[PDB]
Amino acid sequence: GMTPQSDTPKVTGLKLKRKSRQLEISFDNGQQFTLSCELLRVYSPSAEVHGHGNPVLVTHKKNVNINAITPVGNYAVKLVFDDGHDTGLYSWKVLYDLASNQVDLWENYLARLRAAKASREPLIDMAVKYHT
Repeated sequence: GMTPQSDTPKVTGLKLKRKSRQLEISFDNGQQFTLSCELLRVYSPSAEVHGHGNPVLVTHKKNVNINAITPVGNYAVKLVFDDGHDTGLYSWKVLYDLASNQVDLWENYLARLRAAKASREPLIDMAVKYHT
């Protein structure tokens, strides 16, 4: 159906935790979350589509990290990857859309991986939940 008006909140905090390969976000509305650096790079806002499409089917990474944050257009950030990818872009919508679905859309990779015969690089996490 018709698209939204991009009335998303605007990010007013960004923090890292290389300890556990994660990144933290705050908005100016009284919300925060944390996302996996693995998820960030697989679930790019485009990859090898056409500019603006869904991303490709990707494997885990090994021990990705962030090396800098640099804003763009006052409304998005570059999140330069020490794994060797200093060129990507993150609009505020995208990061919330990941965060609010960071479970179902993660389960996606573990499933499609095996149906796809792709790789499985070293990826540990420690924040697992088991409800519903």
